[PDB]
Amino acid sequence: YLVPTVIEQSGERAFDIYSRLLKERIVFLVGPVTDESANLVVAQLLFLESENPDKDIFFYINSPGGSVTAGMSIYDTMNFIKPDVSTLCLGQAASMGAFLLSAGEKGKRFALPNSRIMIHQPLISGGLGGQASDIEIHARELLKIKEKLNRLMAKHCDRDLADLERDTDRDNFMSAEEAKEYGLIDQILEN
Amino acid sequence: YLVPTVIEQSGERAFDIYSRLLKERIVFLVGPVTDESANLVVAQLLFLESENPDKDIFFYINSPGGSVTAGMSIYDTMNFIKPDVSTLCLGQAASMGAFLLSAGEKGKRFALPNSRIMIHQPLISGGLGGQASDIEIHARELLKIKEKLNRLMAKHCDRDLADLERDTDRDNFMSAEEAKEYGLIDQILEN
Amino acid sequence: YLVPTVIEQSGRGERAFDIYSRLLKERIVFLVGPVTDESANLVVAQLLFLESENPDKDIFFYINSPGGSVTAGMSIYDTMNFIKPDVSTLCLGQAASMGAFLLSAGEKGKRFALPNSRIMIHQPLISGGLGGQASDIEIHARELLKIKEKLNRLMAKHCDRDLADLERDTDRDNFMSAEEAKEYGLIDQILEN
Amino acid sequence: YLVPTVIEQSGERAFDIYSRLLKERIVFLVGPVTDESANLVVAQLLFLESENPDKDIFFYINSPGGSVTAGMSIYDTMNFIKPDVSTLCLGQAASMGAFLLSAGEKGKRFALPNSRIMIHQPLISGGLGGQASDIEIHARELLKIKEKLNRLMAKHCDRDLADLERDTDRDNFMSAEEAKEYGLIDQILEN
Amino acid sequence: YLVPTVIEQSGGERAFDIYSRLLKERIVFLVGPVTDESANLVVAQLLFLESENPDKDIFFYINSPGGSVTAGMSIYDTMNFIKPDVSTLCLGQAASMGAFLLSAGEKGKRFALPNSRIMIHQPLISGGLGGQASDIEIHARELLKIKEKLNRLMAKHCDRDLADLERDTDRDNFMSAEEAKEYGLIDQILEN
Amino acid sequence: YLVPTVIEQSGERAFDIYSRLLKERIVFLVGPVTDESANLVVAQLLFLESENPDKDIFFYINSPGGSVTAGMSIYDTMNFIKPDVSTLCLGQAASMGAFLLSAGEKGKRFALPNSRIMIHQPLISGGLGGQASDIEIHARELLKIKEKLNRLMAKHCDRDLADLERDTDRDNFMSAEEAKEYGLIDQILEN
Amino acid sequence: YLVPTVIEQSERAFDIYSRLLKERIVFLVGPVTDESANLVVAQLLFLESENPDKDIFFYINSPGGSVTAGMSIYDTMNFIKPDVSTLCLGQAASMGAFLLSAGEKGKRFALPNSRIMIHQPLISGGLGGQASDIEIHARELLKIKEKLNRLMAKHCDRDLADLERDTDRDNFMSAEEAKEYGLIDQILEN
Amino acid sequence: YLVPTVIRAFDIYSRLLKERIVFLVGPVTDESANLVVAQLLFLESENPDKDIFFYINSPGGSVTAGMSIYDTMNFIKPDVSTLCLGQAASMGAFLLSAGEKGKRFALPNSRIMIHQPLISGGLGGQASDIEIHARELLKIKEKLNRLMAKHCDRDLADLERDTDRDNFMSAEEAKEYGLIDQILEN
Amino acid sequence: YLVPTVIEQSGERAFDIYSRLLKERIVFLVGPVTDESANLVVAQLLFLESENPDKDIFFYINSPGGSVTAGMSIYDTMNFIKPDVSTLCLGQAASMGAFLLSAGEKGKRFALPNSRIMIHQPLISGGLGGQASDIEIHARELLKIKEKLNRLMAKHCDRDLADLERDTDRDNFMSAEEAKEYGLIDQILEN
Amino acid sequence: YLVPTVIEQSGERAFDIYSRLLKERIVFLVGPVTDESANLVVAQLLFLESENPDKDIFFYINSPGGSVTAGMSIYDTMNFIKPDVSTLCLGQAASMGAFLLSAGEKGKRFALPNSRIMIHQPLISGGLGGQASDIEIHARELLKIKEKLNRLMAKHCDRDLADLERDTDRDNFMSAEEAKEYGLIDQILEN
Repeated sequence: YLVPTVIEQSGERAFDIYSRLLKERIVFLVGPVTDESANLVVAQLLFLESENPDKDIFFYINSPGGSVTAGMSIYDTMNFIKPDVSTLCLGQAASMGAFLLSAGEKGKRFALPNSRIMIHQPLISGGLGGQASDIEIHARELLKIKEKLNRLMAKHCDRDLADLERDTDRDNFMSAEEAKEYGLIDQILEN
Repeated sequence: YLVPTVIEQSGERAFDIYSRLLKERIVFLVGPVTDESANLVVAQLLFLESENPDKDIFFYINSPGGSVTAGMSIYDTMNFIKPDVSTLCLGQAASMGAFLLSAGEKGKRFALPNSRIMIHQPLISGGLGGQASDIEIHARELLKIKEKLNRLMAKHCDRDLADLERDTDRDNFMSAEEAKEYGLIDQILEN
Repeated sequence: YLVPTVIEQSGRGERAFDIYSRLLKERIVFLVGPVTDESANLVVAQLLFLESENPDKDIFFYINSPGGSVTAGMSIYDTMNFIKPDVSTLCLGQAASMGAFLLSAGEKGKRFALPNSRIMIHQPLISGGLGGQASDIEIHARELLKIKEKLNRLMAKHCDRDLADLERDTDRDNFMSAEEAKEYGLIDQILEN
Repeated sequence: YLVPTVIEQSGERAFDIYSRLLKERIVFLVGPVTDESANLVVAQLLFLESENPDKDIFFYINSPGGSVTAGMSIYDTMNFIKPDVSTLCLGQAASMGAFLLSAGEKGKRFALPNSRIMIHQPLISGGLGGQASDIEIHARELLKIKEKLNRLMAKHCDRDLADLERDTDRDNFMSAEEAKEYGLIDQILEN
Repeated sequence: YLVPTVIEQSGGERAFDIYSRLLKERIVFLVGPVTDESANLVVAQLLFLESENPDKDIFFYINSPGGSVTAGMSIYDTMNFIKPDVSTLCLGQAASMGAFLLSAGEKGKRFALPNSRIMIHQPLISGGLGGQASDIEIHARELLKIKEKLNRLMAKHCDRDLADLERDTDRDNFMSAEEAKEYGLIDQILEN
Repeated sequence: YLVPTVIEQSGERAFDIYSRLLKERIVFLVGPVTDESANLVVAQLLFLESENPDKDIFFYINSPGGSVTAGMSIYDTMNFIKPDVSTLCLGQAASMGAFLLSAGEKGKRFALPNSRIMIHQPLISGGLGGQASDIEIHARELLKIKEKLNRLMAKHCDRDLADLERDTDRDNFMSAEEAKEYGLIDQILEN
Repeated sequence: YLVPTVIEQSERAFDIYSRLLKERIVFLVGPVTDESANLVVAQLLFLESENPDKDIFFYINSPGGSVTAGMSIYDTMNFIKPDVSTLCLGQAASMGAFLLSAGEKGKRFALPNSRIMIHQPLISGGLGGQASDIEIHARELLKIKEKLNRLMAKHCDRDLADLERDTDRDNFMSAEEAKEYGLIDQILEN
Repeated sequence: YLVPTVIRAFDIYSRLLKERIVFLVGPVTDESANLVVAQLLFLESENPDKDIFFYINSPGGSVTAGMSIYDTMNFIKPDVSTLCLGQAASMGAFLLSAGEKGKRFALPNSRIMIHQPLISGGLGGQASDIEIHARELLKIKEKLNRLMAKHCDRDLADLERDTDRDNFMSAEEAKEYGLIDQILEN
Repeated sequence: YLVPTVIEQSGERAFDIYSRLLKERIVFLVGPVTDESANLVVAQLLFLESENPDKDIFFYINSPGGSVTAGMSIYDTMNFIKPDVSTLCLGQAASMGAFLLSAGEKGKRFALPNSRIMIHQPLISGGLGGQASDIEIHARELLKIKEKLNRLMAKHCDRDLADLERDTDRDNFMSAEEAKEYGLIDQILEN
Repeated sequence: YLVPTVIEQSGERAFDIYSRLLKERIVFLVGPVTDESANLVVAQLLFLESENPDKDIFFYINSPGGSVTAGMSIYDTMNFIKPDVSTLCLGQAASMGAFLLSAGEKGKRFALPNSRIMIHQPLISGGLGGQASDIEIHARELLKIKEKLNRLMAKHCDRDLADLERDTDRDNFMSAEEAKEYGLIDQILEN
């Protein structure tokens, strides 16, 4: 894709439109969460903290999910850095995208009216081949991740761990209103 | 493709021709609607609101359709931002392209005389594999999307939900005149 | 594979069979591997043939199958229930999915499993793809749910259990030993010697 | 697959089990309807008429559908030959399989209790490439086939053509009881 | 596919595959595409049947989408050469060379079943047209000669003008059994 | 390909050679007509109108054809914008390329002496799969497009619709002289 | 394909091609390959043994094939004592036309709508390797080209110069044109 | 392969079946396992008292397929003697050890390998599905070690150590371990 | 490939080496003639005419051939523009490359001593599939192109059309001396 | 690969390292000889002649061979331009690479001590398919090229044509010392 160039008035500085929005403390997570796309989010979050530790960071999420470890690098960076990270769901926040949406600062988690939010237990975090001993190890690691994600989700949503265990058993699709009632987001934007 | 470079008189500034048209508040949606192409539209819509919240934005659509969630990120951005988003159909506006065309500000939805506008119920928003329980969930989510799109279309067109349910059952191709009579567009441009 | 040839002794002469035709002569029908239109129709052809050879004698239906098509399995199932002779079922190796269904479909009191066999029951997967328009996907989703309910209902009947029990237990792949299948109600006895 | 061999008592004659059942006037249509599988059915129907024109022929159907022209070769052979062709649905009779099921002699069309019968308008009878003139021709031929199949179905079922046009619009799945009520079969066998 | 075996009663018993049994009754099937191999089997059967009985009719059952022109012409010339009349019957479909061979049956003995589909059209590629413009010219000329030959023989079969077949074979011309009868491709439509 | 850089004397400005020719109001349509290549032509046509609404735009066409909807986006832009769009055929103008050639301002449609111009009815505007009902819809849409293109061609050429229907039935190749006599172009350039 | 079985009264059950071989009919159908050519040779040798005096009927429906494979048939036809009559069904192209013309003079036939095509050979094998290897293979192909034109000219009672012109590019002939050319002697009708 | 005919005319494997010799050659599949079962059933009837000779040259295969053989061997009345030719690995070693105690043989240069099972089927889907398949694989692992330990007259703890990774044994080591009873020479 | 950068003394201007040679009025046609490579030649020829209509343009050809329509866009541009286009054969000028070589201004067509020039009738200008009617049309168009190319070649070479028809029947390879004697080039350069 | 950037002291000018070495009149031929890689060498040779017709050009060769026509474009350019072209073998000079090495100015052809020089008759200059008449033509053209290359090699090496015909029959590998004794190079560099 061709990324448009925009001019900032200050003299003038030419930006690509995403660098221009980063200047406004807007970080996008678009598409699958990968090591590379997650590390760019982390780099942007770290950079924005240095620019101004007190101002909010706006983390716009339009993602079907992705790697758990990659999503956790974002998650821990969001919680670590001093400035509040506000999260906004555009289009969809599914799987780790929903996790990172719910991970925003409480009171500053938003969704657009027709966005779709989906929460579910993790799938393969990696293949389970090799010997039964190797398969046992990877099955145990996946269960620990499953419990960790449900526990952190339950914390984000102010719900019991038992509720998240039921609700993430199979793909649980929610409207913005249902996500608000559930506790994944705080507000729904209109204008 | 090689994107031409044009010179803006002000000193001089060299733009690619799409960045030059963005300076005139023209945003293009060309080809399939994807997370990446939809997020560029959103980034441009957000940027243009900041530049001037009062001036109209011109959203030129030549698209066969694409992802619903990606199209909804555009749709909610169009409705959220203060400036009116005028929509123009070039070549075709099909599926989510027709939805976004109809989503323009009422009275400012345009089509060119020989453009083709097609509305239809959604197809797979994602595969339906796994167990019958998973297939049930995805079938239910697709039906909710189907109803949401028909409901929003009916609102755009000032028609009954029952009319959109009939008319989107199978691919419904319309000339610019038929789209105007239907309520998808307001005017047809000639000169 | 090369299927061995065996000689059946009759009066002053010998008939040469492949070993599976020889076992069919003893009223043994094998369902081995996936259930397909072709493998299911051979079972049906054998069941029909055996009923006529002797409507009163039991038929022995040996099952070693991971599952397969529901409609193909239902052609066997309805043939088993229709024909006059009792169809005894035996699980060798495994009876999974429609293989477990056909195992449980044997004549009550004559459903067997070998001691180390594995029996697995679960809700059906795709009976066919769900593409096309949302209207087509709705239709296929509804048909799959009707099949799901039909299979759980027939399973519950076979096992003398409540439909609610089969709905829980077939939600995800439910693996059972021969003893667990006997306690569940899928089989009646476990053979040893 | 290995087709078992069975011995007929008469001296003795060794048959494959399908030739043995043909001796009992049982003809199987299993799997897709193709030129080759349809011509075997025709060859068997012809052969059985010569053996005994007065005795019924039993046509066992377990088929997802197939070619219309191939199915029509069976259909016309069934109607032409003197002996009644009784039809039985095993597992499924879908598309042309349902057509041939309904084409059995009225009063002798059977289904097993858990069989599945599906009727629908035809899909591509052949690709529609080439020039718009060629596409027009193939579209017209497909519509003529569509009307012919609905008309013959309506005749088989003692229903109005308008009913079959509604009901074959999209895949219409029926239980044996629903097929009996519809008019596709006459009886449901149990024992 | 498994081809069933049937038993013929005679003076003893003989076991046939069902197609060899029908050949014994002078029924020759052309099913599926016309290829060198499928066409040569038809020719071998036509030659064999002439020798068995030169006076009795041969019944040539056609269910074919078309195929090679040269392969179809080997059948066509064999049909016309051998003494016994070759009656033709359309089952399912007779398209392209299948329709040609259907129309090539003995006049008065060309049949179709009521719901059969008969399609006539000009030939497509009889072979690729690559190489040099000189080679392409040659193959284009050969294809046009074949086109004219097929329309001329069709017009003869149908008792129509060559000009009519040239119009009607320009694009795929689908006909019901009734339309094929009116056109002149078949003589009768069977019902019972 | 490496696109040469040329220097414009004014100070100096370095252009790629196509941006340099755009500065002279020359727009190229080279190769297949796609959404992307058509939208660049539209962007250039819109840009040139803004630069000078009165001066002619020179639209150089060397194209085998392409998408109808993409070509129609160019076509409607050509007719909409105030400045005359002169069209020149280089090498070939086939299918939608011939349509856009004939769409130039009457009296300003040119071809080079050895160019090749080919007009024909459209092929598939999209596949015709699915159910016979879907195939009927797409066949009807293709016929409407066929009629629309012949009608607009007949208007461009000052011919009867009946003439274009004959002449576009199969690929109709024309020399520049034959295209001039037909009415697709007005003049043939030599020097 | 399923090859029908027929019963010969004498009973003996044959596949229909073995039944026609009993009548001294040998088929060459499809491409000429080492395997299909060797079956023709085996049948020609067998038939000479059964009766050295009776004609053999060699039915040809072939687009062409290998030259060496076709030459094994050709030399067998010329060697064995009984005349080999040749008939063109459908088509006789390339080596198929060569073998058609190779039939006994006066006994080369074609059916009325058959197509006969003669042309210079294409690659008898690839020409890779070094320029020295390419030179060798080019020379061998030219020798084959000359040999085929020379034998064709002999079959047709024409000058070598005529075959060199006429085989330059694919030369398609009707049965009548092949008869006038000299590839066949008669055209059968009934 | 062309299977020789020996003199009624038998193929050489049907001829050896007449001598109560059943071959398991190559991978254990549903189809190859069911032929062994069909042959074992057939031989029991031809003579319930005479030994059956089960010649094994197999790298392993499906557990469920191997268990159909295993249960048939234990069920039928006649003793099933087992002989290792070339190799008996994985389920092939299991079926070798499953022969009648005192009648399990190996040829001198044969190779016998025992190991825990690998995937009995893929582990995709949701973590809940992966948990189920991991549990089923562990139950199979324990069942195989338990039956192996019974065959070998060893503790379950010994088989759990020794099957952790591919454990290759000579015929002598397999005899000392308890997988076979004797080694044939002449 | 990495295209070297060279510095022009004037201040200094950095060019890629091909843009530097374009500044000297040298246009390269290297490799196959395609719509894209032909349009760059046309763009360069048009540009150079504007820079100086009187000075010669040097068109260096090292090409195996390519599309006829693409080559004709170059050919007509060469003949149209006022400045003489001198042509030089480097390595090879085959098929349309030989045509464009011979198309240079008479007296200014050059070849290097060990260059190879090959002339031949065209091959497929496009596939010949579809119906015999479509194949007839494409065969006729190819023959018209064949005659046009031989006629223009004969004009370039001052030979009879009959000579070019013989000589282009099969690939006709010529040394620079043979091409000079034939009439394809005027001179052979040495130093 | 990332091509390093180096700074030239003059103010400062940043070059990629190959453009920097071109400034020193060093032209590299690395890897296979293709139309594109050969034309860059030609462009560089032409450029360097213009910069200084009298100074030597250093042509560094590390090439396994390639196209003959492409190599001949270099060869004729080397011989045409006024400045001597010195050639140096690095790593290897095989096939046309050895030809171009031997083509350097007599007395200025160099090789590094452990370089490998291989001479051989050409392979396929293009495939030999089609008809025996086409194969004859291509075989004749290949033989003419073979003779031309041996003749030019013999001239370069001051040997008889008969010697090169023997020695190029099969791949003839030479050390730098053997190439010097043969006559392919004049000197071997050490320090």
